[PDB]
Amino acid sequence: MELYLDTSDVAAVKKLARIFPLAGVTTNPSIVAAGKTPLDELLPALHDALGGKGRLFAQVMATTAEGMVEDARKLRAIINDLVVKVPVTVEGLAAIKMLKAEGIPTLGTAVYGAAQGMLSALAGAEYVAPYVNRVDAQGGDGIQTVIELQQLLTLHAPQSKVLAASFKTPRQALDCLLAGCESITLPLDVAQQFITSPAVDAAIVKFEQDWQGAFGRTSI
Amino acid sequence: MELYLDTSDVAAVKKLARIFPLAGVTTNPSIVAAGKTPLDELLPALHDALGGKGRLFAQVMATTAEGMVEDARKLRAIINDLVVKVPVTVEGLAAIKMLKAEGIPTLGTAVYGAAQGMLSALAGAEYVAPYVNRVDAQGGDGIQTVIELQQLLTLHAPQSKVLAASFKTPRQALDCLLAGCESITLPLDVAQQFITSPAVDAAIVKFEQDWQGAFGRTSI
Amino acid sequence: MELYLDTSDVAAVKKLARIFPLAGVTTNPSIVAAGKTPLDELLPALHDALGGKGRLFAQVMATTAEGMVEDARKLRAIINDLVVKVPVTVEGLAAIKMLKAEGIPTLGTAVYGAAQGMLSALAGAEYVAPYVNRVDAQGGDGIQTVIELQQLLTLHAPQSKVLAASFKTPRQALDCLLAGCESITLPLDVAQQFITSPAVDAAIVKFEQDWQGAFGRTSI
Amino acid sequence: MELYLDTSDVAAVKKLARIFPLAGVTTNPSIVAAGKTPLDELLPALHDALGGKGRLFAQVMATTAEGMVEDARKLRAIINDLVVKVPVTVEGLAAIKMLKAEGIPTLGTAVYGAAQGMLSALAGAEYVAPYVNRVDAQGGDGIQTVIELQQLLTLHAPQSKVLAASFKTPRQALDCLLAGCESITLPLDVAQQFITSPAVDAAIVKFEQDWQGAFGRTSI
Amino acid sequence: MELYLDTSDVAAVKKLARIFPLAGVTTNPSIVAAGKTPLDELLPALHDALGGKGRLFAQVMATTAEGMVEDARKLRAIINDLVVKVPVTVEGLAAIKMLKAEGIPTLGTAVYGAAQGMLSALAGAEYVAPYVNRVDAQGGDGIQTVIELQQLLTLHAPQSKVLAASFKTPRQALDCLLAGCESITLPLDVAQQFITSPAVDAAIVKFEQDWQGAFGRTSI
Amino acid sequence: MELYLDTSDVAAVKKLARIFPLAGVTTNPSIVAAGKTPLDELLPALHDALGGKGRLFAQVMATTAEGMVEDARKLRAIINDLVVKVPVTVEGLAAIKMLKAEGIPTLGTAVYGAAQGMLSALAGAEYVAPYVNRVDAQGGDGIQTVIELQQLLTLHAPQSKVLAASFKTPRQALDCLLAGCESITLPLDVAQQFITSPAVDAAIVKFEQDWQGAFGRTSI
Amino acid sequence: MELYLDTSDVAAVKKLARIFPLAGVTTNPSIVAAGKTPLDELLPALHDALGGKGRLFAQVMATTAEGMVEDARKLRAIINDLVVKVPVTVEGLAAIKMLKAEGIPTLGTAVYGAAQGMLSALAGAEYVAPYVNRVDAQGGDGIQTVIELQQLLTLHAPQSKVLAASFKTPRQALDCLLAGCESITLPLDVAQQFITSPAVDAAIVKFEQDWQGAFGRTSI
Amino acid sequence: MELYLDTSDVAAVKKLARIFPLAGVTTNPSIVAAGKTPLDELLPALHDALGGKGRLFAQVMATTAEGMVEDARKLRAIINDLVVKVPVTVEGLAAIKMLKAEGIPTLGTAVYGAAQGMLSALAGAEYVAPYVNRVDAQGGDGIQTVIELQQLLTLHAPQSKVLAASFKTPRQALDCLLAGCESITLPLDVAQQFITSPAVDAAIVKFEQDWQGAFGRTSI
Amino acid sequence: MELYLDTSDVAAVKKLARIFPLAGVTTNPSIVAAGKTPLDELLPALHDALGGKGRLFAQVMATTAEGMVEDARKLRAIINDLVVKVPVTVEGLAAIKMLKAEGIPTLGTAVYGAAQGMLSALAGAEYVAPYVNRVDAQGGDGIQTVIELQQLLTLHAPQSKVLAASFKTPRQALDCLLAGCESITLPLDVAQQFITSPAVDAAIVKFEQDWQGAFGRTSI
Repeated sequence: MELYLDTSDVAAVKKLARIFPLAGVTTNPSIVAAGKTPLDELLPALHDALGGKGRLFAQVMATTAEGMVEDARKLRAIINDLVVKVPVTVEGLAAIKMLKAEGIPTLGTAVYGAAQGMLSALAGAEYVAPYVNRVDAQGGDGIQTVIELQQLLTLHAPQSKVLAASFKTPRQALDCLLAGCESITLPLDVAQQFITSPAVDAAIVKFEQDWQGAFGRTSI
Repeated sequence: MELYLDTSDVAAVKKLARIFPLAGVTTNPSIVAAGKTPLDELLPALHDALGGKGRLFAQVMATTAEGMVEDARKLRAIINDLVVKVPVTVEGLAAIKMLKAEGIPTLGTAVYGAAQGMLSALAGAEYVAPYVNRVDAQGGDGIQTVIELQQLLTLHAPQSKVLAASFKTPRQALDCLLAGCESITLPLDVAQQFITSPAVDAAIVKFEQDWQGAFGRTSI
Repeated sequence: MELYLDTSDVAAVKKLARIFPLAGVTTNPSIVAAGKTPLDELLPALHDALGGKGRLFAQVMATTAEGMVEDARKLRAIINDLVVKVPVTVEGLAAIKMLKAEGIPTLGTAVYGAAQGMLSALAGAEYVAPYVNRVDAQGGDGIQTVIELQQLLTLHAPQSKVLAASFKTPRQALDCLLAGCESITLPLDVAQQFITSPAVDAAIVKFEQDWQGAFGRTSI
Repeated sequence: MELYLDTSDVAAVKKLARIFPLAGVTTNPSIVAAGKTPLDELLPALHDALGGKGRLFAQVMATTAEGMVEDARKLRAIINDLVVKVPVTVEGLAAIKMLKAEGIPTLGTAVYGAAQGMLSALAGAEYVAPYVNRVDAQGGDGIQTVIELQQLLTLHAPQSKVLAASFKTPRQALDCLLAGCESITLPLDVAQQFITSPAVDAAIVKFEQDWQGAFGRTSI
Repeated sequence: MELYLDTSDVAAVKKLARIFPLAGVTTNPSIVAAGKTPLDELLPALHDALGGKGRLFAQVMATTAEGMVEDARKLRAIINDLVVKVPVTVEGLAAIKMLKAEGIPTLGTAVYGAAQGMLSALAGAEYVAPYVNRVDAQGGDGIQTVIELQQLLTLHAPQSKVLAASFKTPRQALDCLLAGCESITLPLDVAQQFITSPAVDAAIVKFEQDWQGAFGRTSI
Repeated sequence: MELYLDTSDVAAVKKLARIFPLAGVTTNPSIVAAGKTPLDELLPALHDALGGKGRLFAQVMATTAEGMVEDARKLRAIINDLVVKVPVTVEGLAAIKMLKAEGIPTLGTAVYGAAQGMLSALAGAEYVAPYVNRVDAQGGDGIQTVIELQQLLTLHAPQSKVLAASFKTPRQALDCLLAGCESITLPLDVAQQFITSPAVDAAIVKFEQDWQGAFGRTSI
Repeated sequence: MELYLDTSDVAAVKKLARIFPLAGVTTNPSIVAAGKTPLDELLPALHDALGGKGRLFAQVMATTAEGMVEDARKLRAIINDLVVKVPVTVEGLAAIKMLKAEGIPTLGTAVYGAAQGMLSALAGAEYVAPYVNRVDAQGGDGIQTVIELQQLLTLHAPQSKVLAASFKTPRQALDCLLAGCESITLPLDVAQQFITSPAVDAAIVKFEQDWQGAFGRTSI
Repeated sequence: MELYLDTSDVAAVKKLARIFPLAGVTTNPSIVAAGKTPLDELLPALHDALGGKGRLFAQVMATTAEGMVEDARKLRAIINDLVVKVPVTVEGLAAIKMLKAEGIPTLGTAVYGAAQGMLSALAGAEYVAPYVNRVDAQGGDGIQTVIELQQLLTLHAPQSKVLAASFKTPRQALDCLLAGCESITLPLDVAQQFITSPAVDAAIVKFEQDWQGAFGRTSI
Repeated sequence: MELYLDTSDVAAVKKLARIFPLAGVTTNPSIVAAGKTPLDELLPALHDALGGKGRLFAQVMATTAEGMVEDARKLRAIINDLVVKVPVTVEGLAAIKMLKAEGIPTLGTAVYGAAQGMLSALAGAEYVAPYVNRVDAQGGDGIQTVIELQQLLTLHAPQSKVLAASFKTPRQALDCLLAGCESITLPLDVAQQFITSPAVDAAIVKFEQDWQGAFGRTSI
């Protein structure tokens, strides 16, 4: 399993990198924009925050296949372990094919349907990123879309992975993991919710009280 | 997965060949008739449009097995590596057996039922093409027919593939791919609908807006 | 059950009114445009084609609730038995509420999700029209959307009906009827596919041959 | 439940009328042709064979709606209370509407699909007859068609009944009855198989043997 | 619910009549033979064993419908609350119809299939008795047969009841009751197994021990 | 259906009251705090924003039952149509009983499990509010919790309603509505997402373009 | 997959051997009798009709195990590639064991239950032939029996194959193939129904018309 | 598959050993008692009845582990291929561990629940024998118990087999075999029922009559 | 499978170690407290009670990652084959990573949700212990949490095992084992319930009696 954070918050990555077993960080244009730091600075900072390891993802902005290939080269020049995110559009599919021929790894992003996602894998994308919450938000069934996508890759493009993205609640991310997605990228709030629990905290308090009751101390 | 277009539109094939990872082009008599170009012109033009590679399919017209074998030879003389489509009828089954012995690859076409389709595979067809929408349109269940056919081939003729055909909506094609079909042929309209999305377009607009807001341009 | 045709083709309505038990005709802005005939001419012509009876639907064009109410009154002034189609948007929902207060019947249209649909019913729409094929075409599950919508209306707004729309194959329409939709509108092509079948034609030919064999005529 | 025989064999009807609780007899053109007896003789002979009661069904032969209406009149003159079978075609639907207005009961016959069958009920048919075995024989799913049709009638035309027809095995007829069909018509062979059983015969032999062993006779 | 014992053991009936809420006793020719007491003696003895109440069942032995009607009259003359068991055969169905006309209540017995059973209800039988264990014993699915039969009566003959019979294990009888059978007849061994339990006995022993431990007595 | 907003944002309620068919507004202590307006001002302001109608909900703050009853009376006096939210704790249940006897309507809030929810209804609560997203966020299954709660109320307290609350995505709210919840309260973000759609927006654009094409204007 | 015909009709075998990929022909005592030709003439004639190849099956007639072994040797002396059908009875199972020891291949026939079938496989039969339609006809569920039998062989005797037999409709045979039977024997009527379809015929007519329309001939 | 008889009836074993492919015979204390022959005579007699081969099972009688080990050694010395049945109790589990360490094969018997059964396998038992009918008879679900036991062994102790025991009807035994049990022991009555059938008998009669009809004899 | 006891009751462990095939003993702070014996004395006593073998588990008490590492080393210093239980919190996950690097085996404890559990495995924990009954007791679904966890480990962290913990009834433990947990820890009461049964006791009593009746003794 590859666990990613979906963020441009370098300090938060550093903090969480000692907690979670992170595979790296994913970005998208909005996430990059929120942090107000250009990629030529952000990407090496994230690399450092991870402990000088991990895989980064960053997205092309161009609207032609040729322009997207140019963007991909620029991104790959910034840092070594970098997968290029390409929106799965007409021009984006064409770009994914060209990038396959050139040996630049890609992720098919902005996926709102299973067939669209499968096409990006067949075209050469190593990862396919459905926008789970966006599908939920717009009156669809994001988890069903993930289940279908994962089925398509398993059947038809088994070397490609689902990288599930776009979460507002832990349950969405859990459901993606149960569907078999081999990679996932979490926003910071959902990531933290996985490891915050009133039930767990209460269990620990009770253990401490019992221990103190028996031994007159809270330590071994 | 082998992804085909179901078309005689040479210019459309050239355009989409740089977008999709195409395995080739399928034709049938109505499709060839629509484009008004005879096979001896059309098939080389398709081969060219694909980039001088790919797998073409064309259908016999004769009604006797011996006639169908003669047609198969004529078609193979036009395209030496073409796969010959044979309707799965009494004489069509007889022809498929003869063509197996002769070493000419076949597809069993005009399949409206699973058992009919299985029989064509057992006779030697490398592909079996159910007419999904035609079964749907005539008050049956095209997807159920495909599921059954796929089950039969998996159980009883695993060297043969389903090449699902006849589509009016992306959902039909998606369902066939979910059912495990190892090949599919799409009409131009359905193919384009897979990679056309208001939701995807809006996501990209938003990414551009957010990028511009931060950095004053929509280029990397 | 209310069976509608989804068309501006007056002659085809007259032809099919004899065959189907039609409740009326639905239109939308594209359908009206395709027919080239403005509503003040079209709607009376449809009324006549139906045999001077039936229910007609036509859609507002304005983008503000006030403007939509003005359109509704205009539309109602053309034709007595007219239900006004209102797009289920922010301003559309506002208009549906106002039209309920005024006692003008409405249909909530351009529905791509069940919750959106249900909201239009709660706001006062007598009908809710999911765009089945458009949901299918954009990588969703139009039939699942219809099942959900119908469930919501049955549970929460049982005085409102689904009027299923947007079809490319009989199977979609069949699946909507099986889901319990109490009204449906068919394009001409799908409507005619319901009632023309090679299997049925062949059965009737066989009957005629057997009758001729025994009695030496094909008539009673 | 209304149980019919599907036959032109007058002597067989008389025999089975004392065994089964028959509601009447259905015919179709092939069945009438098989017995070589014209309708004006056959239908009164059937009515007699049933005990001068019961409901008879016979099919029109004309191909225009007006012709079918004329046939219906002719059939009703032979048997005043007969139910007229009309193939569910374009002209057949038109005829069913006309016959509804005239007050002549109809059955919509030659139904190979659920939606086709539903349309006949909505047009006025009191019964709808799917051809179960014919759908089975042609690579479909007859029982699934019946289940769908029954669902449609229950939802959308509950005053109309399914009269399931066309059987090669008791299992098909059983499945139709389990599906909720409120009427059925059996060929003689299937009907007799329901009430013929090696297991039942052996049970009775054993009862007789046991009785004789104790009491020295096989009479009460 | 009507709970019957399937026996000719008068003393056992008396014993169990104060334990179970019995509706009566069923017999068949083998059961009668085992007890070596003719019906003219057995039936009044059973009536007495029940406490001078309850419903009895006894089976005809004749092989013609006319003979079965004669037997039925003889049986009804023996005792008032008597339902006549008729094997569901060709002649048995004919007899059931005649007995309906004459107002003598019947049960359709020796039922090994759902359709056969349903026919006996339609013919007039108030009860239908499938031979559950016999169907199981001969490589069928007795419980499935009961489920199907109960479905047929519920749908098609709701005034008739299933009287489930022929048991070797409580689980069979339980499964019949869960399927909705409104009457059942138990052999003595299975009846007793329902109310014999090592777990129950152990629970009671433990209650007694606890009580003695607290109060020094085993009584209130 | 009763549709609430879950907010203290008076201006936002005023805006959305003309869009949605609101039953009223729910508050909780955090939501009230975020607005920084005390209830004795907020509740009349919300009443007015709704159009001087609707039902408001507010939560007690005391931790003893007697304290909670005092809170209840105080809240009721601020505005007529006011249902008192009581946390389903030990003291909360005691307070709900007391409030039933006084005839003050209550809602049992802070529900994280079905049995807890049911108990509040049995004690007299008219509504029970599961915290769907909170259950999801802490590693449980919020929707399953709602399904079970709804089942318990339908079986055991059918006079009580589920008022589903706590949402981060439209899909959660939809799933609650599908589960049968007869009331729901939405945060502003989720409410707005129900009626925001790129697909709907694009549909309306296309209509406008088609209309303009035919008629030379975008109005009727 | 092994596809057999179940027939004694030599000319029909020769005709169909050209069309189907036949593994051989099965016979039973009734089939042989119907053809009027004794086995010592029939079996060589079938061999020739198949093209001097294929596997033949014929059934013993004796009622003792010793007699069945004598029949098997006689049958094997007629034809080299011959599998001896043995009824799965007490003496049949004894014979199957003896024939295994002698190295004569067997098929366990007249199977009406899964356990009975499995026993024949365990005793040494290479094939087990359930009588699908006979189970259906006598009020059972022949397909359920086949599913169970196939499960038993897969689990407990995987070297043995189901050879599904006894068919009145294509659907039964289809369902057996879907259940995973690795061999099947078809009567002539059902075999031919698989490969003749009004829908298929109509498709090929349309192709021919469209081709003629464009190219002014119906040939390539 | 290992097929056992559950009996002490030597003559019956001799008879059935030539019919069924037996793996051997199981005994228990009650079955041994019923035969009134001590094990030191019975076990060699059974060995001979099987043909001087096969695997025998016999149960310890001691109630301490040490006692049970002594019983085990004694049983093993009577006959080579002997598996020792040990009741899965507190002392039985202890004995099973000890017998594993000594290399004496065991079966864990008197199993009435899946977890109990699993524990015996983990302790070293090669077989685990659930008492299917006893669980059924005491108001539980024997087949479900077997399904769960089989699941536990497959997951957690795959070297161990279920040896399903305790049967009153063929259906119980069939259901165990369908659940995957790799061994089974049948009482004589149930064993015989597997291979007794009125339907099979009637099939063979009909064959004989048809053969006689054509050929003037009942032999080949 | 690894079977543990969840206890600090040294004498009970010694007693049960000869009955069950134990892998060792688990403790937690409450269980240790309950025994009133410090770890430095308890853990060697438990080692001895197991027979000087097996694996022990004990929990850290510190709240920082650095403190938890210090505790881990302290615990390893007491007992050789000891796995350190670490609560799956923020600091716990950090500690699990550190302990993985150092090669000290860990178990991720206090797991109330599947994703939380999976994270601990990904961080390096060899075992993950969901608190089954604690989840059940707080209104969740402990078994569903275990099913989800086991799926997550199987898919995403197959080297890690579920060690199911926290039981009030055998059914919970059984359900965890059915879910495929590869290790489990039982409290004493549940462990003993698995292997004590009135039904089993009664069976053995009846065996003894039958044996007595035949052989005039209860022993082999």
